[PDB]
Amino acid sequence: MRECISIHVGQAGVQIGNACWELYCLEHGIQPDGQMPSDKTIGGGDDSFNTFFSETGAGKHVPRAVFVDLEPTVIDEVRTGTYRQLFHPEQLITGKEDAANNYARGHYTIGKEIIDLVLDRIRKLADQCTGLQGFLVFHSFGGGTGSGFTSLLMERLSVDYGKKSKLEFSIYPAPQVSTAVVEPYNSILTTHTTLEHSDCAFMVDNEAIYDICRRNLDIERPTYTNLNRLISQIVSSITASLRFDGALNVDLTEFQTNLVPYPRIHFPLATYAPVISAEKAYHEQLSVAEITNACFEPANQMVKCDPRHGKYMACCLLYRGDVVPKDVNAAIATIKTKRSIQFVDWCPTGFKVGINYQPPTVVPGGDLAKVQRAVCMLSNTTAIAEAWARLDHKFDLMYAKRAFVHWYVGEGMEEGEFSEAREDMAALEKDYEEVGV
Amino acid sequence: MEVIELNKCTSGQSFEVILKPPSDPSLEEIQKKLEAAEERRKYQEAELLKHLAE
Amino acid sequence: REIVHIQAGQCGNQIGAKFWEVISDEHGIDPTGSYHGDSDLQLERINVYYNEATGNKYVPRAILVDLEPGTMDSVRSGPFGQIFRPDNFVFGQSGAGNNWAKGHYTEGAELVDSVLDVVRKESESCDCLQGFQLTHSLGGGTGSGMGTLLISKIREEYPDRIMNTFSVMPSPKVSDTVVEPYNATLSVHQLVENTDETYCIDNEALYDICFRTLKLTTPTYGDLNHLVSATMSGVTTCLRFPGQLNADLRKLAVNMVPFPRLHFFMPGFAPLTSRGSQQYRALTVPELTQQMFDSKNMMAACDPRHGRYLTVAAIFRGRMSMKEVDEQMLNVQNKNSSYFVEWIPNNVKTAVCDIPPRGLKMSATFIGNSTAIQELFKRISEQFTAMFRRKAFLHWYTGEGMDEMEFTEAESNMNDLVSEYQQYQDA
Amino acid sequence: MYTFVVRDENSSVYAEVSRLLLATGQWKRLRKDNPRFNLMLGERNRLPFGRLGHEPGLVQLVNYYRGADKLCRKASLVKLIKTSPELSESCTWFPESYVIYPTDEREVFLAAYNRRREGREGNVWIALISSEASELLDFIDEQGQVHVIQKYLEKPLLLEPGHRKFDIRSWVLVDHLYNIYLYREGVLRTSSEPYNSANFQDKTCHLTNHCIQKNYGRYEEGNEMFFEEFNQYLMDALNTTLENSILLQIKHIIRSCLMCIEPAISTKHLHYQSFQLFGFDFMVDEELKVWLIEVNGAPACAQKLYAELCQGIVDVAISSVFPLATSIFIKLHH
Ligand SMILES: Nc1nc2c(ncn2[C@@H]2O[C@H](COP(=O)(O)OP(=O)(O)OP(=O)(O)O)[C@@H](O)[C@H]2O)c(=O)[nH]1
Ligand SMILES: Nc1ncnc2c1ncn2[C@@H]1O[C@H](COP(=O)(O)OP(=O)(O)CP(=O)(O)O)[C@@H](O)[C@H]1O
Ligand SMILES: Nc1nc2c(ncn2[C@@H]2O[C@H](COP(=O)(O)OP(=O)(O)O)[C@@H](O)[C@H]2O)c(=O)[nH]1
Ligand SMILES: COC(=O)Nc1nc2ccc(C(=O)c3cccs3)cc2[nH]1
Ligand SMILES: [Ca+2]
Ligand SMILES: [Mg+2]
Ligand SMILES: [Mg+2]
Repeated sequence: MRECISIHVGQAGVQIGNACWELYCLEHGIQPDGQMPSDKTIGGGDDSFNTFFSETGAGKHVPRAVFVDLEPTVIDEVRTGTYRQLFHPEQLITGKEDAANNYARGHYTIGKEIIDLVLDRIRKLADQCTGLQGFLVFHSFGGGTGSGFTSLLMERLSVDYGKKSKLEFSIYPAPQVSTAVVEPYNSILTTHTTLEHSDCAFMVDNEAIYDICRRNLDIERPTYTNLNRLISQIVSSITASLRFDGALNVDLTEFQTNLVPYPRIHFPLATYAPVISAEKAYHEQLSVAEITNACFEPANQMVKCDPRHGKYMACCLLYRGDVVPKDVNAAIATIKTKRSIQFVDWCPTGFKVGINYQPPTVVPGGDLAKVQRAVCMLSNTTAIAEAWARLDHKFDLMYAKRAFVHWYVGEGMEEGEFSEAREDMAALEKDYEEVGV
Repeated sequence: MEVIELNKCTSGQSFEVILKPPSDPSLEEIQKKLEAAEERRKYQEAELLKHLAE
Repeated sequence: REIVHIQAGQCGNQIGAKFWEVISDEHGIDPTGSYHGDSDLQLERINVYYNEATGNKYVPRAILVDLEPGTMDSVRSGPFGQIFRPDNFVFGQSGAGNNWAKGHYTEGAELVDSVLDVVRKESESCDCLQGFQLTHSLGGGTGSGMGTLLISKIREEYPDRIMNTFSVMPSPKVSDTVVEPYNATLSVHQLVENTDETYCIDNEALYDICFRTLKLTTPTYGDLNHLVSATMSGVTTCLRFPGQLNADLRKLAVNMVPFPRLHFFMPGFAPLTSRGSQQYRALTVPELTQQMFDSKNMMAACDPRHGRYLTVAAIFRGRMSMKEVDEQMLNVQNKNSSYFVEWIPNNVKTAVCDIPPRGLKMSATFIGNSTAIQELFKRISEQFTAMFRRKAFLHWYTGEGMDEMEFTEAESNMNDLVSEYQQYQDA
Repeated sequence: MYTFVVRDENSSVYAEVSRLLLATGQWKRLRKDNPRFNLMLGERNRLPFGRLGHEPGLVQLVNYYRGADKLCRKASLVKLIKTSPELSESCTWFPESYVIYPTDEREVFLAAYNRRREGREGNVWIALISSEASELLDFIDEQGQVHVIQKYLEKPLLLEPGHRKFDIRSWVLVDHLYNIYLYREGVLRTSSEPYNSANFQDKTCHLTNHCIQKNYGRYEEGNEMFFEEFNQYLMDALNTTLENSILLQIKHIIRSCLMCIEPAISTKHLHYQSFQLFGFDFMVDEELKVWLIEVNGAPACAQKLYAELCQGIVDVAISSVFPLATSIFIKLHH
């Protein structure tokens, strides 16, 4: 067994981290106080769930996780939440005042004062690791902490842990649920600095999750709580192969191998189905074909875009529940003949399939109904470049007038870093297009 | 069409089906960037304090 | 996340007292300083503006400043007069005679250190001070002259702290002396340099609202200040109550201020209510939204159709459908998208608090960063020039050591501010 | 009051459309780069589809189908046809064509060129119009461009009097629900010169769009014969109607092309939606068999029909999405 350390940065990262660890506990039969009645090896062991949990002699299973925010409100809700006993104080790191949606403040000003402390608390987790794979890093693009401190953390992790893999779960900014206006700056800045330090990054657009919540969960005005429970389900689907017995995506390294042939283009599109309201008094359970076909509807993607007008480089199907290989292949054959699925010529047209017999666990009192089978598709399509196009355009609109730039310069950042970041993004969009058309 | 590398266990199974074959900065430089920005802040603050002194 | 409050001069102390009496009621604090409310929501962020006293009393983090004791004695004998920390009353005896020079250079200079001592004493008690706020007028001598002197010295001792002002602009309609354009012009340049937010509360607009809309035939300063305290309650709701928004002063300013000098806001409020006059039908969300964007609810007496919105913030209070809020807000913009700049994407932001103010089942506070605010400064500039052409009333200032050059400079950098607004209006 | 932007100033059709919208008083025009639009009359090159449908609370519609260029390019149409089971490759209404690149299916083309060299036939082709394979291939190699080699219809239907050649242009509107509407008014873009069988660089003789022709205006005003006249001619000269002899095939071809690419371009479940006006060009041989020549994604209209067509576009493509406070189209059912 090889361990994985989770790092949650800023408000978005922390609250999503909480939703995920809550879900993890329910899935592995771990109680809020850290006890796991089914774990017969008291005080240790190297089972698959031990990738994410370590054990105390008293029998408590604790998350290999560190929480970091430059302001205490959100992490304090972990300290006093229902899973307060799960973590120990040294996993929760808080600052005094936040980065105020300012990357430069997250990266340079405040980030410099706390980076050594964070790395120290991370080191203490790594010391209890017999064989560390690397890190899963959760954060927003838009926050000053989420963008600024994360990119600095990623740089140092590449230094202190050179051969370890680093994966991102990144919240892409959406105006519907944000009161910020400078997020296009922070996103481009943090993507430029982190790009070489990240092996695989799963982007989640709040716009997509928002509409999925409205359309399929019938929630009129989705809150962060609604958004995070759904996001945690997707994240769980992606990490389940690291926490359970299996042969697909059992290592962080395998995520790059299976999903990322070209290093810079390491942003796989996630699609999830089915999403069913728990208030839906009568639901006809969906078949393998129906949920697999739904993986090619844009309305179910974590980022709204059109894969028909792009090219695939890789594609994984991760099923949970009552699913057998025969019905998957039968579904794929029909979907192939009915849909536009184009691979790049230097890649085989195919699917790597993983099946876990345990159906998705839902949070009691949540919005999601229990289903007999669910699927998460991870596809590396060039169509996700539409998201960079949107972002870079908003960046260009503001930066031409140098709007809000003084806030960044005032924290010690140089104006040229804006243009350097934007040029790197310009290169990225062109990489996607060469591969894509 | 062709199902390969099928692996089974009690928790589930995995396989691969093919439809068709084909056709870093150092600690030194990091700490220098962080300290260059801190200087620019301290320079900007000194220009403000000098201005207020006037 | 403590905020330190400062009120300077007659106007500053009168709207300041009003502000503290309004939010004390919202937080359930009585004039003795004792909490008697029925919601924990009232106390969750009460430390932002209040200090906890042994014997569970809450003491406003407020510093009261004047160059004469007249108005501050009225405060101490006012409704909530006894709630303030007695040591935080800092006052001289000589007065300022509506003279910026007296407030900024002579009389105020003699008292300013004493004020800073109290500021420091209140700051050192703060776990993490997020910033300062100041209430004052620009047309007199103390609030205008000593207030900006104060702001300059606070920025010297706390260069990394947010400073926001609620500033009452002078108008011939509601006028005390003829030298108000002089004092205002001198003050505006100080504000351009040393504040992060300045809420431009125009006495002209406040008058017109009380008259044309609230149908008060002879409005007093008291009527005018009812609108101000109601607006200040709304502007700070975000900070005083839990909800969608938990930004500190800095984060709030970052998303509202695209250029450092253009931080003068047009505030607004809906529904517009005169004091005492109850009315029983609450507004529908389309009514709230349409009024808060209408010029008649603006408190800066500028026509927003004569400029363009750089950023807009709106806070809705009460029990209501935010989905309906979303639709009406995006109704207004998509209808009038020519009065919003197109190079700042999604520059119109909204938030809701469940707790309505006293007397209303729902309300909305408007905060517009419009280029139309240049009309306010052009107005002051014209009135400045009309007298300065003939060097009229200048002897009041030269007698305190000021030179004509300082006026010429003040005049020029306000004209720069005006032209700077014109630059982005045509972008 | 809805909003729209205009990003193609040289569109004859949508200049007319935008003015119709304004004259309703329920549509307001914004300028080019204002993202808060309901309707986008977009540019023809590099239209930013990826930025559509991401404005909260705004239904967005664009007058172009993303991906429809595979139908509206000559190199693409041949390949789209040739590789799609719904059409190809025994497709009876599309001329034998091949994809040729300058120094690909070059070897494939001459394998066909030979066998009715190698016995019986007309072997005239087009890109220039020639009968000699060699004369085309190094025409093609000093253009630079990628060209298409297509069998020349040596037996076209010829209008009398005049012994003239012609091509038929049909206008097809596809709405956001992928309804296929055929404009009841087509036009015959005729040749004013009599057709010359023997010599082929006559080109005034062999090429029929209303640019080259300007014997102009001899028979009909502007070398444009509309459907009422052409129908009357078919009745008088051939004892048949336009509907039976030609239009059934046209309707069949239009529906078949658009049904093929529907799954590739449909916006039924997208976050934005599309409609698009197409111009189908047909060719009729002497046995009243219809052939598809090409498809234009940015067609212009005939002058008399601008008022009717553009009004039709507003009614069923735009007002169907954004309503306001017997039909000129034939719906090709599927
Ligand atoms: N999905 C999701 N998005 C969130 C959540 N919280 C904040 N966001 C998004 O994150 C962006 C704002 O960044 P935050 O994470 O809140 O800020 P931060 O990382 O704490 O950084 P600073 O507050 O500036 O120091 C906005 O676009 C929000 O929509 C959350 O709980 N779930
Ligand atoms: N295979 C063929 N056989 C006979 N004639 C043909 C032909 N292909 C084209 N033509 C003639 O050559 C002319 C030019 O063809 P083409 O359609 O390529 O021009 P074009 O691209 O300008 C049409 P549009 O302007 O509507 O897009 C047509 O008008 C037709 O008369
Ligand atoms: N809105 C409002 N304006 C006032 C009030 N009192 C004075 N003013 C205005 O403030 C200016 C006079 O400044 P004042 O505060 O009296 O001078 P100071 O005491 O020396 O600071 C004039 O423009 C008055 O119209 C008040 O209570 N409310
Ligand atoms: C005392 O100083 C302030 O209150 N400044 C201040 N600046 C502000 C900017 C915005 C808001 C606000 O309520 C928002 C509503 C919707 C988006 S921001 C509130 C603010 N308050
Ligand atoms: Ca164990
Ligand atoms: Mg934060
Ligand atoms: Mg006075």
